[PDB]
Amino acid sequence: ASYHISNLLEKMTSSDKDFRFMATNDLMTELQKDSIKLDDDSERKVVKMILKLLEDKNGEVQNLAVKCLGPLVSKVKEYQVETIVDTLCTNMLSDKEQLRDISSIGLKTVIGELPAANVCKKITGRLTSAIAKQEDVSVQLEALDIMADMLSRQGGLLVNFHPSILTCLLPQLTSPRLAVRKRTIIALGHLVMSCFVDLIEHLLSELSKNDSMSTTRTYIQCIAAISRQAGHRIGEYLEKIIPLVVKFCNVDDDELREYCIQAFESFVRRCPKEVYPHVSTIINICLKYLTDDDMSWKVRRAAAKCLDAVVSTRHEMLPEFYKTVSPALISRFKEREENVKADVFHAYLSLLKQTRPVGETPLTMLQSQVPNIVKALHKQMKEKSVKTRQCCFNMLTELVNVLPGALTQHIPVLVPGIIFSLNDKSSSSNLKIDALSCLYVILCNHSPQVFHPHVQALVPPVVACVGDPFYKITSEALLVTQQLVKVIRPLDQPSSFDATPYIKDLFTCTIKRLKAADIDQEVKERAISCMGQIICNLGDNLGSDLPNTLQIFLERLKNEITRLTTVKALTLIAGSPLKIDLRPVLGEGVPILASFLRKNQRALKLGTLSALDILIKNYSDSLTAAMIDAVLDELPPLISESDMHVSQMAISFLTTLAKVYPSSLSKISGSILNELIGLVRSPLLQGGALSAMLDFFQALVVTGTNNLGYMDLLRMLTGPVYSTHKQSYYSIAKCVAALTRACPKEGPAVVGQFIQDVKNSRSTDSIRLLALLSLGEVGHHIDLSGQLELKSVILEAFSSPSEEVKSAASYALGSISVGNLPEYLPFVLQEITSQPKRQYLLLHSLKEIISSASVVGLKPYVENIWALLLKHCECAEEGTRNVVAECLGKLTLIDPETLLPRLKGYLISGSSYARSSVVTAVKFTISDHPQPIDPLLKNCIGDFLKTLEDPDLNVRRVALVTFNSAAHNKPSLIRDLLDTVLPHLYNETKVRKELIREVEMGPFKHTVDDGLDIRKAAFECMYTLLDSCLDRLDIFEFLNHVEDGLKDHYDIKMLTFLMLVRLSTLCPSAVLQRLDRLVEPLRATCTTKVKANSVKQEFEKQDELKRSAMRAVAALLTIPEAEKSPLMSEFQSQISSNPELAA
Amino acid sequence: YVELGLPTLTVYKESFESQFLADTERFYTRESTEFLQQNPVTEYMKKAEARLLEEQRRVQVYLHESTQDELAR
Repeated sequence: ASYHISNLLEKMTSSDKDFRFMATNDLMTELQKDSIKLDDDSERKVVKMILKLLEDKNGEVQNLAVKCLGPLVSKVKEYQVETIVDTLCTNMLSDKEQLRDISSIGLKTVIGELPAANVCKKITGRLTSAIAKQEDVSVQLEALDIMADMLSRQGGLLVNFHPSILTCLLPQLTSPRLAVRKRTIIALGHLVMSCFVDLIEHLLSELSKNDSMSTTRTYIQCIAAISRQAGHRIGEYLEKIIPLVVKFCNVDDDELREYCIQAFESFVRRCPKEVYPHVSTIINICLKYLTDDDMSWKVRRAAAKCLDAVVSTRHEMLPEFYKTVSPALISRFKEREENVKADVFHAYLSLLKQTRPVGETPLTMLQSQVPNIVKALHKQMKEKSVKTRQCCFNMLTELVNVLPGALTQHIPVLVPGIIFSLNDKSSSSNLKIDALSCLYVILCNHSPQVFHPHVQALVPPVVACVGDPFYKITSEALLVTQQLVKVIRPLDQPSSFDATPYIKDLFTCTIKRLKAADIDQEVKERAISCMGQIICNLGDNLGSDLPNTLQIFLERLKNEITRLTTVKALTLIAGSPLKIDLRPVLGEGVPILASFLRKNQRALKLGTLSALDILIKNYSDSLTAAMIDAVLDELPPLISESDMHVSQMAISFLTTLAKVYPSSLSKISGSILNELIGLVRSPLLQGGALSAMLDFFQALVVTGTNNLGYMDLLRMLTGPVYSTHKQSYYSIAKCVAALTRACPKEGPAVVGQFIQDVKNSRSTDSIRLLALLSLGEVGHHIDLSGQLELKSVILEAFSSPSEEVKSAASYALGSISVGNLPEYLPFVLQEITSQPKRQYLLLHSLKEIISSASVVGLKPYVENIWALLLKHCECAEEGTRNVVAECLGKLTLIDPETLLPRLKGYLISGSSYARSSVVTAVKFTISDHPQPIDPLLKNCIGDFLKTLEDPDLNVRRVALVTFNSAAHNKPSLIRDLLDTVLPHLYNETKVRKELIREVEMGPFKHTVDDGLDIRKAAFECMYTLLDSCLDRLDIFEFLNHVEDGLKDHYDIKMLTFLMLVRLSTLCPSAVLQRLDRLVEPLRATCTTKVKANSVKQEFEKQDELKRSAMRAVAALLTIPEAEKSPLMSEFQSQISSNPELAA
Repeated sequence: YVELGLPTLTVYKESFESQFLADTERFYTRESTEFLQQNPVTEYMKKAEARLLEEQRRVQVYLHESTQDELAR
């Protein structure tokens, strides 16, 4: 209320500090939290009181008033803001230093609080005269700092005041004080980002004209600063800056530092330039410039650092780097003080990083240059500085990582250095850690043979490193010990090394770490992994300690911390060439491992399932029933369609158990079988898991158990069908086929299925479809040639009212032919020509046979199939032509060397239908995964694309479709042929006025276009080219055609809008150069109106096109520097609705 | 399908949209399950991005705008 404000104002003059501090704090906290109904007179008194308190004699009150000044200006009338700014400005010029500091801090706080326009203009108007060359250095410093802060906070405004700011800032560059020069350089750098576009021209001209006079390093520093803070804008002046700087490279004065820095900044920021060799030579000659007393060392630092930008930014210059003196000088120059050596080593690390892959390859050159690096590192490994040794170890690690096996002959000289580094007392923890890491990396990426003679010299250091109070070094030593154990006794190769004398020590250093006794968790995990590896590799050499140490595995299984590590170690131990006796532990371990399946841990579930599988597979003579039902009690929960991997692992475990322990197969008749049956019909069931289930079924059928026979399984499988997804039918058919394959003596089953299929009465479509699928799957493997009544009923099933039965019969007709080609293939081949009313399904069956039959068995009939397909190439029906072309394409896959020339030779004089079929057939040959036909297709696609790109219309369409398919699937084939193909596509992307046939009826019109399809295919090809073939193309020749297609048919308009949206993100500069001609069609789209008396759907069809155009222009507006507004501010009532709908 | 059913999209949703969404869900679930088993997650990320871009292209080329919000969800 007013009374509270009045009493606070009255007490603010109590002459007592405690009263003056409490009232000000209350006022500040009230203003900070939604001050209520503050009358203008109250603002006046508050402002006056705060301004007077700013001059108080106690620092605390002044500081509190300064802090309160911030939240004050949040809610006050603008006039009080103006008068506060004016008062601060005039107090800034006061002689008193305390007043100057207080005013500067208050103005900085006000500027920081403000997000408004006139305040900044007045402040800038005052500071422009303040910064002028006067006799008060402190005032100049404060004004420069304030203007720099204001420019940094906001720069969008003050567009018209920028020339005055530049004019006042420019003379300050020659001030005798260097602090003034640095501050005005920072201010100019801040100002450059705000600006307008013209001011940079005057600034650059002023810098250029000042440089070609009595010069100072301040100008070079300013140039470097404004180039660092603004790179793209100053790019066009690269030609007018470098020669003048190079002219100053020969001055005896040590001013080369600034030149090296601005070169480094330019190379970091501005990539486009073509003066690399000259600057590289300058840097190389300046790197060896040496002649504490003499200041000649930061020049070397800058020269070495400048090469880092060249190495890292550029990737296509790697052969030029390797062949030149770029790495040679660095390898030679490795004897210098710590800082220069460190930065040179960092540059070489960057060079090695660039060498990593995405005649003389860079890897080959690096291998050839390895010996010099090895010699340099060996010479540098005797230094007493830990930093040099750390850098050498990092170099070794990077060199091993980039290419394995490089250090093959250099082991006998590199090992002494690592041993000396590890054994040195003055070495720090970091040096030991990185040396151990380098040793582990070298051991893991090299053959064990080279390390054998040094095995005697490598074990004591690692053993000593194990006994270290620092846990990180102990873990690194354990990791190195694992690789040492792997190397000394390999199991995948024969070795004659004797690792016996090193056994006990490797145990002694490990078993003590196995007994944790409140030790680090990572140490526990590493010790457990090393102990398990020791058991797996060197178990035979162990004596009586194995049974004692085997219980520690159970103890580490009991707790949750090391469950996964112990499970993995046990799995590794079980799956070893050396049969370790795990029987005493297995009895207790199996229930514990089984109990882990209840908790919801996917990784633990998979690990324990794998462990149980491997344990029951290796050890099957020591199993009891109790552990079996204990394990199987949790299986039904694990079998569900939600998790396919867990179900597959459970099926594999069940199959292994049935294989090794068929006795306990009577306990799966309950919930497990029901879950398996439910999973059989799951639509998501696919992949090897399905195969696994099949295997399981076979195994069960091999075993034989009550209520688990073949007939019972068939009844359970076919119950619901005989009493819904197609994949369920396919899975049931595959299961029935596998079960039939399990028992060869199952003849009556086929005849029963035949009776069910042929009996029309009391037979549903589902039963017939299932019978057809089962017969087809069964006949895929075993011969049915000795059984009659097959072909008749299959051909009868073709004439069915349901398309599912037709498809099933067509698929199953050729399925038996896979087993017996000579009897069935001629039959269908002759039936194709004999009966024309069913040749479609016969051709589909022939395609199925070609896809499924073995190549070696299909080779003799290749000529007959090719002759039949070529004779059927010219047909009146389109679907028959597509099927024939697809069959030809699939047949092309086998024996391509003989037949590809034959399709090659048909291009010379083939008819339009023949040429179209030839182009279509090669389309199906391209696959995403690599194929043996890839080089042949690469070599012969040239005429399929280039030579036949415009014979006729339909041929053009099929060629464009084939090109689109090739680009989508395997861009590598068309990667090198883009230059000779793109002009043809651009020709195809033009509208032709001879194929438009207008049909008019009264006042109505119906335009019919024939070459819409060709244009649409060309546009689809253009869109597909962006995915992988966008780098090597002229962007303008794409953008002009995009603009041309912007005014194309309605269907192509959406594709063009999508292309514009995609190009908004990719290469914004090219769109910027064409932002004026890419919007006029987009503006016409949002303005066009349709003629009245049209249907309602014709009213709404523009209502998505205009929305799409609105979205496209909104996406185009997202370019950072797309400030140009081509009459965009035209928002009447109707158009303005679209913005919010699009957003 | 948009024109029939007299914008009213009753026929379009009843006949085509629901079935298309169901098959899309099943196909994508199967593809993710089969891809995560062999190849690592780094390639799966790029495959998911490419599939999302392709679905956006399809829905903006030959599908109704009403399906844009649901399918992307």
